[PDB]
Amino acid sequence: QVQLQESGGGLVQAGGSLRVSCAASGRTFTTYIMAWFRQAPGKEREFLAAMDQGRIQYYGDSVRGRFTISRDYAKNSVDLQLDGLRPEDTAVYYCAAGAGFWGLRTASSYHYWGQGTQVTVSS
Amino acid sequence: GDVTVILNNLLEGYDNKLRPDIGVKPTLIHTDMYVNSIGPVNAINMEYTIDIFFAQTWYDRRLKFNSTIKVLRLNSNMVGKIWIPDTFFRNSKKADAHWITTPNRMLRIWNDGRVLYTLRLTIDAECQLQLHNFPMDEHSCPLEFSSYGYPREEIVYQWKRSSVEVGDTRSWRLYQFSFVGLRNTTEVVKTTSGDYVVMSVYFDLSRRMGYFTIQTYIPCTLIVVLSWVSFWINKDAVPARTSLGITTVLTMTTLSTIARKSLPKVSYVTAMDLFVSVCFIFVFSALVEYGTLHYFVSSQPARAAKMDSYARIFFPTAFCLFNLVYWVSYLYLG
Amino acid sequence: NMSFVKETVDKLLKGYDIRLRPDFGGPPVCVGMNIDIASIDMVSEVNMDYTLTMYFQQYWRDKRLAYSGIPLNLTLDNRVADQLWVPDTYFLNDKKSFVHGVTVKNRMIRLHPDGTVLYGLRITTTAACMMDLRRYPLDEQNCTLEIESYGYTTDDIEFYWRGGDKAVTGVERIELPQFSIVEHRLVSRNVVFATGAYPRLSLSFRLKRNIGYFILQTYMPSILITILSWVSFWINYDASAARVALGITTVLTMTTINTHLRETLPKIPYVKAIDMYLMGCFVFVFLALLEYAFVNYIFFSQPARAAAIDRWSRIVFPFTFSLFNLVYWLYYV
Amino acid sequence: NMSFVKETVDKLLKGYDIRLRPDFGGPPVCVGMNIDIASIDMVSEVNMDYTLTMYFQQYWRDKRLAYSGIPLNLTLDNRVADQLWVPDTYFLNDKKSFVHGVTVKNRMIRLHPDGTVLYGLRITTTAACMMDLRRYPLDEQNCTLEIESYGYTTDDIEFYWRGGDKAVTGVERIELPQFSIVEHRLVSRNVVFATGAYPRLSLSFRLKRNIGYFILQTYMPSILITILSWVSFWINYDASAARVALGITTVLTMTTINTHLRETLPKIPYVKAIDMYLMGCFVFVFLALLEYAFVNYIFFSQPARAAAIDRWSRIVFPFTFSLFNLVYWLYYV
Amino acid sequence: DNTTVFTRILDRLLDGYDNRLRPGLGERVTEVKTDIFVTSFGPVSDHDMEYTIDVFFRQSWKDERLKFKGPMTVLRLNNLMASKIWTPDTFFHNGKKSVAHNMTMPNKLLRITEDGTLLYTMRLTVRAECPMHLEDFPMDAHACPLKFGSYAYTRAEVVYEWTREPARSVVVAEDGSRLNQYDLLGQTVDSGIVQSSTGEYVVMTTHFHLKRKIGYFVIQTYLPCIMTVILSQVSFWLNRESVPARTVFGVTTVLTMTTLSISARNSLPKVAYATAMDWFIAVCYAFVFSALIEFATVNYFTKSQPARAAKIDRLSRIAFPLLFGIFNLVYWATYLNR
Amino acid sequence: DNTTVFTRILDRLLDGYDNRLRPGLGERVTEVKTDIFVTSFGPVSDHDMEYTIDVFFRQSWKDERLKFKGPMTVLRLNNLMASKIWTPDTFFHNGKKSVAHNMTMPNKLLRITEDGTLLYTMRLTVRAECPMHLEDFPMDAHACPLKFGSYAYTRAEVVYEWTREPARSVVVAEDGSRLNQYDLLGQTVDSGIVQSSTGEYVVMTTHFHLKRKIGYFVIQTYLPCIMTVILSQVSFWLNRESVPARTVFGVTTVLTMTTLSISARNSLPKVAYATAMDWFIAVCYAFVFSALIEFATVNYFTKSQPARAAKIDRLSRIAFPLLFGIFNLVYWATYLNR
Ligand SMILES: *[C@@H]1O[C@H](CO)[C@@H](O[C@@H]2O[C@H](CO)[C@@H](O[C@@H]3O[C@H](CO[C@H]4O[C@H](CO[C@H]5O[C@H](CO)[C@@H](O)[C@H](O)[C@@H]5O[C@H]5O[C@H](CO)[C@@H](O)[C@H](O)[C@@H]5O)[C@@H](O)[C@H](O[C@H]5O[C@H](CO)[C@@H](O)[C@H](O)[C@@H]5O)[C@@H]4O)[C@@H](O)[C@H](O[C@H]4O[C@H](CO)[C@@H](O)[C@H](O)[C@@H]4O[C@@H]4O[C@H](CO)[C@@H](O)[C@H](O)[C@@H]4O[C@@H]4O[C@H](CO)[C@@H](O)[C@H](O)[C@@H]4O)[C@@H]3O)[C@H](O)[C@H]2NC(C)=O)[C@H](O)[C@H]1NC(C)=O
Ligand SMILES: *[C@@H]1O[C@H](CO)[C@@H](O[C@@H]2O[C@H](CO)[C@@H](O[C@@H]3O[C@H](CO[C@H]4O[C@H](CO)[C@@H](O)[C@H](O[C@H]5O[C@H](CO)[C@@H](O)[C@H](O)[C@@H]5O)[C@@H]4O)[C@@H](O)[C@H](O[C@H]4O[C@H](CO)[C@@H](O)[C@H](O)[C@@H]4O)[C@@H]3O)[C@H](O)[C@H]2NC(C)=O)[C@H](O)[C@H]1NC(C)=O
Ligand SMILES: *[C@@H]1O[C@H](CO)[C@@H](O[C@@H]2O[C@H](CO)[C@@H](O)[C@H](O)[C@H]2NC(C)=O)[C@H](O)[C@H]1NC(C)=O
Ligand SMILES: CCCCCCCCCC
Ligand SMILES: CCCCCCCCCC
Ligand SMILES: CCCCCCCCCC
Ligand SMILES: [Cl-]
Repeated sequence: QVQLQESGGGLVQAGGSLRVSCAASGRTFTTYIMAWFRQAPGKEREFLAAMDQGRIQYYGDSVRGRFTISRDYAKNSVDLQLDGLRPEDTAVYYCAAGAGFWGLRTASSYHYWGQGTQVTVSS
Repeated sequence: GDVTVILNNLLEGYDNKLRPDIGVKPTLIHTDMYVNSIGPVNAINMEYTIDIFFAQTWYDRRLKFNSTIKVLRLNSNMVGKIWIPDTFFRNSKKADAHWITTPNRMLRIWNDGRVLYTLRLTIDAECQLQLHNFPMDEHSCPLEFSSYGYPREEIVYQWKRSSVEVGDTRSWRLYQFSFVGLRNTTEVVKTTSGDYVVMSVYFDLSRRMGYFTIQTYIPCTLIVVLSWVSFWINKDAVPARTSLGITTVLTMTTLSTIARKSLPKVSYVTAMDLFVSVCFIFVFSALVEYGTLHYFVSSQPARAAKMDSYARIFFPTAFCLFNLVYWVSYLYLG
Repeated sequence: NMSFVKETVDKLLKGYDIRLRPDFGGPPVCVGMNIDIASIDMVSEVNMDYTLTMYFQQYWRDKRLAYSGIPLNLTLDNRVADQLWVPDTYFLNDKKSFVHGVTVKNRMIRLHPDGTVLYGLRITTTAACMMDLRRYPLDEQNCTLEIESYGYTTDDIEFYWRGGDKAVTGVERIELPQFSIVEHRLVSRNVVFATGAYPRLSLSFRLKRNIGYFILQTYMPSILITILSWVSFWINYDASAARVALGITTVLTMTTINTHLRETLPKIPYVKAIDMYLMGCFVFVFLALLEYAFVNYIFFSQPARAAAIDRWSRIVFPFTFSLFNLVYWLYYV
Repeated sequence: NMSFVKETVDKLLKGYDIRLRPDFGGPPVCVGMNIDIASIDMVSEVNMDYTLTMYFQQYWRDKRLAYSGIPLNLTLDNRVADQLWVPDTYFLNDKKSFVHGVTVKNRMIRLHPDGTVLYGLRITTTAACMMDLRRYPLDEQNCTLEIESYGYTTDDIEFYWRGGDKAVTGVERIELPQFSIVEHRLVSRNVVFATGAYPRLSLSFRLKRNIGYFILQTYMPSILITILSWVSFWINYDASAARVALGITTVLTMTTINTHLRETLPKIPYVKAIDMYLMGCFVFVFLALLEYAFVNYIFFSQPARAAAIDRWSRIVFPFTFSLFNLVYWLYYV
Repeated sequence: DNTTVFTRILDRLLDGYDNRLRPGLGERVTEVKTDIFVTSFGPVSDHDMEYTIDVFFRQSWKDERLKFKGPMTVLRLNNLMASKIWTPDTFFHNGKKSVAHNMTMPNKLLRITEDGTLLYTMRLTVRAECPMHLEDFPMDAHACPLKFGSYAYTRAEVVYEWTREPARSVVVAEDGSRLNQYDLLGQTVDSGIVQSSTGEYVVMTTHFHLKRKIGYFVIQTYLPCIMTVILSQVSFWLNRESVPARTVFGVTTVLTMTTLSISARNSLPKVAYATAMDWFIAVCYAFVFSALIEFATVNYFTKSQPARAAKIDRLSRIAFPLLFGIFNLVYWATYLNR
Repeated sequence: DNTTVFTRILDRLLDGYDNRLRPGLGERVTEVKTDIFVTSFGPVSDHDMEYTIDVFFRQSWKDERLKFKGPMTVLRLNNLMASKIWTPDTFFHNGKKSVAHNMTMPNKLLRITEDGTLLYTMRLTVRAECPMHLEDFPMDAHACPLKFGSYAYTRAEVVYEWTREPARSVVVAEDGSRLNQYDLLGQTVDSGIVQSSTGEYVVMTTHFHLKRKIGYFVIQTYLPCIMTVILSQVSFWLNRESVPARTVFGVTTVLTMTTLSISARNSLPKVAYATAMDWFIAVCYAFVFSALIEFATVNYFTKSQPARAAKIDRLSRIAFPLLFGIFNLVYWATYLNR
C-alpha cells in the first residue's frame, strides 16, 4: 500500500530552523508532484509549497522567502525547511502527492495525503 | 602565374544580374542528362526518385580571353560570380544538391566564351498513376524542367546529340517495375507571366506479376476449387458440408484483405479487386446452394436429388468462363 | 546596348532605402495576388492538415524603380530581391513551409518601366484545417488558406485578388485519389483588431470524400456475412453441430473484418458513421446464434413452439435488417 | 557603472587571438565538465541507439580574459562565443545531434574575474550503443557516451569531471516506459595512440527491462492455450469430431498468437529467448493432436490399450510442460 | 523632410550601443513582461508523450539606451537592425524541437517607443514533453505543461512577469482545439523558481488539462468483449449430449477473444504496468477459458453420474452470469469515479 | 616571444595565394593519398537497398605554395583559415544524403608541414546504395560497394592512391559492427578508372561482403510450415466414417497455412518477383490442398467400392510423406550450396 509518513515538528521558541520531512512507501513518486499544505485550527487548509518532476518550485504568496522545499528523488521523500517561524504558523502541516490535474495549488487534486504533524510556535 | 590574371580581369566590369544578350536575342542553352539510377516508385504517394548528372552549356561574350590555354577547368567556387540560368523542375516535390565532401559542381570556360556547368541532383518527382489494370498496369512517368523567370523571348532550351544516358539499368532500385525505355520532347506552356519552353523526359515502366500470382491469384483459385468439394459429399453429412462452406468463406475474407495493401485508396475497381470479389461470390453461393438443397430434402426430395448433379457442372463451367473472359480482356484487349 | 542597361540598373539601386515602403508617409500600397496551384496531397485526418504546392505572385508599384529609355520588361537575377522592399506576407494557418531551391532559389523579380514589381515564389506549405469526421466516410470537409500582413495595417498596405475570381488557377487539374473538389472560393476582408484594421485574403476548398472504396472494402463484406447467418434458419433444429458451427463462425468472421479495418483505416478515436454500421452487423449475427439456443432448449418438450420460432425468424431477421439499412442510409446520405 | 563595464569588456577582446589556446606553448589547459541530463527517450532496439537531451557545461581558465575592479560575474550575449577560444569537444558515438535555437541559440558564456570561462550548451543527441538481445525480453543493456578532443593531445588539453561522481545530475529523475536505470558511472582516462595520449571521458548507464507488459500479452495467453489442449485427454476417444475440432482449433489459435506478436514486437531477425518459449508451446499443442491420431487408429482393435494411452497423457503432458518451464526460467532468470 | 527625419532617427540610436550588455547591467534587474496567444493546440501523441502548439509570443522590456525625440512615438525596426539590439534569451525548458516561421519573411516584429520601451513579437511552433500516467487508460486525464525562462541570466539579473493577471495573460483561440482523442478543459497559469548547477532562474509555467474521450473504446473494445463472454455462457443451455456442438462453441469463442485481445493492444502504448483495459480483457479471457473447462467436467461425469452432471450445469447457469455481472459493477465504479 | 614568431607565419602563408587553382597547375599531376578508418558499419536497410557507415576520412597531398620556415615543423590551421586553401573535391559516386558532423565544432582538422605536405581529416556518416538480388532470400549473400573520386578533375589533373597497401588502407574497428541480420565476412580494396562524357576519372572502390543469418527464419517460417503439412497427413490415419472430423481437419489446416503465408511475406521488402521463401510456402500450400482433395475422393467411393477407398488411404500414407521429403531434399541442397 501507499503511505505518506511525516516526521519532524514539535515546538520552537518563536524562531529557529524546523525541517519537516515526509517519507513515501509502496510507490515511487518521481513523476508526481509532491506538495505541502497547512491547516490552522478551524480556519482552512492552505497551500504552502510544491516541487514537480522538473524541480520547479512553487510557493504560496504568504510563505515566499521563508520556507524552502526540496526533494531527495533517490529516497522518494520531500522536505520543508521552516525558518523565522511565527505564532500564526502554529497548525497541522500535511504532505500530499498528486498529478496536479486542474491545478497544483488546489488540495482537491492530490490522490495521497499524509496523516499530519502538529507544529507549535510559542511566543 | 598568368592564370590568376585571366580570372581577375574577367570578373572586372561583370554584372551577374543581367543575362548574356539581354536586349538582343534569346540565350540558347544546350542540356544533357545522365541518369545514375531510378529509385523506388511510391504508388501510395504517387512519386518516384531519380538521381542524375545535369549539364548545361551556353555562350557568354563577356567571358572571352586570349592565351595559349584553351579551357579553364574550375570547381564550384566561381559558380556564384557569373550568370547562371535559373533552371528548375516543374513536377518536383523535393530536390536537393549534394555537398559531401564539397559541393558537387563543376564549371569550365573556353576562350570563345562557351560555358559548361554541371551538378549532381536527387529528385522526388510527381507521377499520377492510373491503377485500373493493376497489377497489369503500365505507366510513363515524366520529368519536366524549364526556366522560372525568363520567357521564350529570353531563354530557349535545346537537347544535344546524346540527350539522356543510362548506365547499368540492372543496378537500379526498381523492385515492382521493369524499365522499358525513354523519350524526350519539347513544348511551350502558357502561364500567367508568359510563355516558357519546357523540356520533358518520359520513362516507361511495366509492373512485374510474379509476386501477385503466387500471393493472390493462385491461393484464391484453390479456395474456390475447395468449395466445390462439398458437391461430392453426401447430403446427409450436414456438419461436414456446413463446416466446409463457412470455413472457406473465412479463408477468402482473410485473403481478401491483403489484396489492396500495395495501393492508395482509389475508389475505382482494379483488375485485382474484380478477381477477388468474384471469387468471394463463388464461395458464398456454394454455401447457399447447400442451404437450398438441405431444405428441399424434406419439402421436395426429388428436386433436391438433381440439385447436386447440376452444381457439379455449372460451378466449374461458370468459373472457367469467367477466367477466359478475365484474362483475355486484361492481357490482349486492355 | 548592354552597357546602357547596366548603367540604368545601377542607377535604380543606388541610394535605395530598403527600410522604407513605397509611398512612405502617404497612401497605402496596394498589393495584388495570384496563385497557381500545382498539386494537393496528403490530406491527413490524424494530423488535421494538408499539403499544397503553388506559384505565389505579388504585384505592386514602386516609383523609385521607374526607368525610361528601354522598351523592355527587365527580368533580373533573383538575388536582387534581397536589395528591394517586399511585403511582409505570411500564412496564418501554416505549420511548415519552404521555398524550393533547385537548381537555384525558385524566385522571380521582374521590373516594368512604370515602376511595377512582379514577385514570384514557388512554395510548398502544410496548412491546418479542423476536420469533423462524425459522418466518416460520408463526410465533406472545408479547408482554407489565410493570407495576412504581419506588421502593417490598412493605413500602410492593402490586399486584393488580381483578376477577380480568376486569381486562382489550376484547381480543376487536381486529382485526389480520395476526394473530389466540389468548389473553391475567394474572400477579401479587413480584420478589425484593437490596433486597427488588418488586410486578409482567404482561399477555401470544399472536398467530398469518394465512397467507392468503402463499398467494396467495408459495406459489402459485412452485408454478405450477415446474410449467411440467416442460412441456419432453414436447417433442421436437430442438427446442433451444423447450426452451432455456422453461427459461431460468422461471429468470428465478422470480428475478423472489424479488426482488419481498424489497422487499415486512419486512427480517429471517436464514434464515426463507419463504426455504427459494423456494430449493427455484429449485433445481428449475435442474435442469430442466440436464437438457436432458445430453439435447442425447447425443441424436445415443445416441438411445435420450436418450429414456429424458426419460421418467424425467416421473416423478422431479413425485414429488420433492411429497416436498419433504410434508417442508416437516410441519416447520413 | 555600466560605462565602466563597457570599457572593460572591449579591452579584453582588443588584440585577442582566437587561433591560440590559453597558455599556448606551456602547460596544457585543463577543462572540467558537467552534464545535466534533462530527459532520455526513444531507446530503439532496431536502430540500436537512444536519444538524449542534456545541458553540457565546460570550465577552463584563460588568463587573457581576467579583469579587476568589478565584483561581478559577467554574463555576456551568447553571440560573443564566436569571438573566443573554445575546446574542440565532440562525441565519438554520436549519430545525430543539434543545439536548440528557439527563441535564440541555447548557449551561454559567463566570465569570472580570475579568468575562468563557463561555456554551456543545450544539446539533443542520438548516440549509438550495441544491444545484445539474445535474452530478450529478460535482458540488461549498457549504453554509453564518449567525450573526446578532435585535434589536441594531452600535451595541450586535459579532461576531468568537475565535482567527481557528482559531475552528472538528473538521472534519478528519469522515467523510462520500458526500462529502469540501475546505475550510472563516470570514467576518466587517456588513450595511448602512436602520436601520443588523448583525453577521454565516458558516461555509462545500465538498463533493466520491465516484464509486466510481456506477462499479460505474451506468456499467459500461450500458457492458457496449452492447458486447453489437454481437455482432449478427458473426452471419450469415440468423440472424434469433438476431439479433432478441439485439437486443430488450438493449433490455429497458437499460430494466430505467434504471427501477431511478430507484427507488434520490434523486428530483431535472430533467435531470442521469447522465440524459444512460443515455439516450445507450439510443439506441445502439436503433440496433443498427434496423440489422438494414435488412439483413434487403434481404439477399435485394441480398446483397452487406447484407454491406457489417454490416462497416461493426462499425467505426462502436464508434468513435461512444467519441466519445460522450470528449465526455461532457470536458464533465463 | 519627413522622410529625412525618419532616416536620421534610425541612424542615431545604435551609436555607442553595445548589444553584449543587458539594459541596466550592474544597476538593476531587467524586467520582462510576457503574454501568449494560442492559435491552435495541436495533436497529442501518446506514443511519444509529446504535443504541438502554435503561439504568438510577446515580450516587453525597457531599454534607456534607445530613447529618441521626434514627430512620431513608435518605430519599427528592420530585422537586420532588430538583430543589433539586446533581446531576452528565452527558451522552453521542456521543448523538444521548435520552429520559428520565416515564410515568406521572418515572422518577427520589434517596436520602439520614445520613452525606451520595446515590444517584441514572434510566431512559433513548439513541440514539448507531456509525461503521462496511463494506469487508468482509457479513463485517464493529464496536465500537459509549458515552461519557459532565461537560459543564461539568473533571477538576480532578469525576472519575468505576466503582462496582465496570469489568468488573462494566456489566451486560446475559439477554434484553437485541434484534438481528436482529447477534450481540452482549460488552463492554469503559474510562475516558479528553479535551481541548477549554474544558479537560480525564474520559470513561467502553463498547464493544459486534458480528458480522454471513451466512447470509441466502448463500441470498439468493451461491447465486443462483453458479448463474447455472454456467448460462451450460452453454451450452458445446450443439451449435454451435443458434444461436438458444445466443444466447437467453446473453442471458437476462445479464438474470438484472442482476436479481440490482439486488436485492442495495438492502440495501447508500450507501458510496463497494466492499464484499466488490460485488466478487463484478462478477466474476460479467464471467463471464456473457464466455460470450456466447465463442459469438460460435465462431459466427464455424464453416463456414469447423470445427477451430478445435471447439477453442475444448473448451477453454472447462475454462477457465471452473477460473477461476471458483479465484476462489471466493481470495475465501472472503481474507474468511472476517479 | 615565441608566440609572435608562430603568429607571423599564419599571417604570411596566404600572401598571394589562389585557392581557385590546384597545386602544380600546369607543371605536374596532383596526387592524393587516402585511407579510411571505419568506426562502425551501421545498419543495412533491405527495403531501401542502402546502408550506413561512420568513417574517418583522411587525405594527403603536397602544396609547395604553403612552405614555411620556423621552429614548429607542423602547423594546424583554424577552420576559418582552412577554407581559404585548395582541397580535393572528393565525392562518393553511389553515396546518398551524407552528413558531416558539426558538434560541438566542425569535425575537420588540417595540418601543414614545413615542406608543404598537407593532411586533411574529417568525420562523416556516409549513406550509400547497395543493389540487392533477393531471389535466394533468405539464403542470399551481397557485396555492398563504396566508390569515391574527384567530381571536377580528370585523371590528367588529380590522381588518387592508397596510403599503404590497399588491404591495409581500410581499417574496421572490432566493435564497429552494427548488423542485426548480417555477418561481415571481409572486404576487398580496389582502384580503377571510369569514363564519362566529361572525361576519364580515377575511382577508388571498396566492397563489403555480407551473409544473411537464417536461424530466425527457420524457427519463424520453415518449422511452423513443415509441422502444418505433417498435421494434414495425420488425417490419412483416421477412420473413413468420421466425415466431420476429417473435413474439419482438412479445411482448418488450409486456414492455418493461409495465416502463416500472409505473415511471412509481410516482413519481406516489397519485391514483385518471387524469392526462395515464396516457393517453399507455395509448395506447402499445394500439399495441404491435395490432402483435402484425397479425402473427397475417398468419401465418394465409400459405400460403393469400399475396397478401392481403403486402398487409396493406404497409398496416401506412403506417397504424401515421401514426396514432401524429396521436395525438401531438392530445396535445401539447391539453395544452401548456392
Ligand atoms: C528561413 O530560414 C532558413 C534558415 O533557418 C533559411 O535556410 C537557409 O538559407 C541559407 C541561404 O540563405 C542557406 O545557406 C547557404 O547554404 C549553402 C549550402 O546549403 C547546403 O549546405 C547547408 C550546410 O552548409 C554546410 O556545408 C557547406 C558546404 O556544402 C558549407 O559552405 C557551410 O559552411 C556548412 O558547413 C559547415 O558545417 C560543416 C559540418 O557540417 C563544417 O565542416 C564546415 O566547416 C561549416 O562549419 C545545408 O544546411 C543546406 O541544407 C538546407 O538547404 C537545402 C537546399 O539547398 C534543403 O534541402 C535542406 O532541407 C536545408 O534547408 C544545404 O545542404 C551554402 O553554399 C551557402 O553559402 C554560399 O553562399 C553564401 C551566399 O552567397 C556565401 O555567403 C557563402 O560564403 C557561400 O558562398 C558560395 O559557396 C558556393 C559553394 O559551392 C559557391 O559555389 C559560390 O560561388 C559561393 O562561393 C563564394 O562566393 C563568394 C562571392 O563570390 C566568394 O567571395 C567566395 O570566395 C566563394 O567563392 C549558404 O551558406 C542555409 O543552408 C539554409 N538553412 C536551412 C536550414 O535551410 C531559409 O532560406 C529561410 N527562408 C526564407 C523564406 O527566408
Ligand atoms: C558499460 O561497459 C563499459 C565498458 O566495459 C564499462 O566501462 C568500464 O568501467 C570500469 C569500471 O568503472 C572501468 O574500470 C576502471 O577504469 C578506471 C580508469 O582506468 C584508466 O585510467 C588509468 C589511469 O588513470 C589507467 O591506468 C587504466 O589502464 C589500466 O588498466 C588497463 C586494463 O587493460 C591496462 O591495460 C593499463 O596498462 C592500466 O593498467 C585506464 O586507462 C580505473 O581507475 C579503475 O581501477 C579501479 O579498479 C581496479 C581493479 O579493476 C583497481 O585496481 C583500482 O585501484 C581501482 O579501484 C577501473 O579499472 C573500465 O575502464 C571501463 N571501460 C572503459 C572502456 O572505459 C561501464 O562501466 C559499463 N557500464 C556500467 C553501468 O557498468
Ligand atoms: C531527344 O531530342 C533530340 C533533339 O531534338 C532528338 O534528336 C533529334 O530528333 C530530330 C527529329 O525529332 C532529328 O531531326 C534530329 O536530327 C535529332 N538530333 C540528333 C539525333 O542529334 C531525339 O530523337 C529525342 N529523343 C527521343 C525522342 O527519344
Ligand atoms: C436469407 C438467405 C437464405 C439462404 C438459404 C435459403 C434456403 C431456402 C430458400 C427458399
Ligand atoms: C506423418 C504423419 C504420421 C501420423 C501417425 C498417426 C498414428 C499412426 C499409428 C500407427
Ligand atoms: C473439383 C473437386 C473434386 C472433388 C473430388 C471429386 C471426386 C470424384 C470421383 C469420381
Ligand atoms: Cl519499384
